[PDB]
Amino acid sequence: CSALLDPVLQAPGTGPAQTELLCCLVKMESLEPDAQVLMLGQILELPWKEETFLVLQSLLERQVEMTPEKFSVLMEKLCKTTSMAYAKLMLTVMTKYQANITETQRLGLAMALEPNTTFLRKSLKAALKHLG
Amino acid sequence: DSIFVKLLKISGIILKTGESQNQLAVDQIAFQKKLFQTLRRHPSYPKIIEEFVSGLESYIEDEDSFRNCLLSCERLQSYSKSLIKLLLGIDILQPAIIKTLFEKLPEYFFENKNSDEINIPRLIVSQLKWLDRVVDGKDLTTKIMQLISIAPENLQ
Repeated sequence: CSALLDPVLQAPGTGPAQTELLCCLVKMESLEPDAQVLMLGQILELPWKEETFLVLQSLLERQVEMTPEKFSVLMEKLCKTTSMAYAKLMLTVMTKYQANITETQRLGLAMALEPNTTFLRKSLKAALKHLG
Repeated sequence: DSIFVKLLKISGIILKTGESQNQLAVDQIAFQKKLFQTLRRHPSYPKIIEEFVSGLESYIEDEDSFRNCLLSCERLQSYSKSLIKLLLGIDILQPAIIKTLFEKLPEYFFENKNSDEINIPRLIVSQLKWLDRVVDGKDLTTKIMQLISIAPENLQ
């Protein structure tokens, strides 16, 4: 993970052909929870673009536990938009990790979702209101 | 008090809470033409459709009312179609309803088999099956294509 994850995603012109393998990696049953945590830590250090959102969403789909500090880092990067992939990521975090979401994080999510170009705006609005 | 409920009451459908099947005073085609001509004759003629669907969607923000609204309805006077299907039978309302339905469908990615083992997403897409008339193919086509690209595995 540490050797291949970073340079492929940071390589220019990275496409579906690359991201499909990363999604498959993060989906392995053999990727133990702690190894999933490590992968999460590694992904957080990359610059965030659509490809990062896809892989992060795929990893977050396994309901991996997170310390509040790591969760805070995730939310911080999360809160800083026009794409559907970002929307899906945001929705997943807002729905499966609701128990960890503070008021500041909720508002941060609200601000990052504000524009109407994003897909599924209304569902995001509903999830947000549910967190209140 | 809401535009939606009042138009439905005058037009002749009983909007029940969401626990039992909505009753139907009238024939289905009769209902459709009734609400059609009602909104036709009503002043602020082009805007009442938008107001209507906004009232509708604000009504179906609560789950259970929508759950009953989706199911097949009860004729009092012996087993009929659903109200949503009938309302999409009216061409003017159709694209607005489609819009609403799809926008609010992704709420239900992760809540599968909640209460009565009823898969809301399967039901909602089932609402669109077997339509008499498609007002917009292009909008429906593009919207379902956006939708399909994103969903999780089982639902997609």
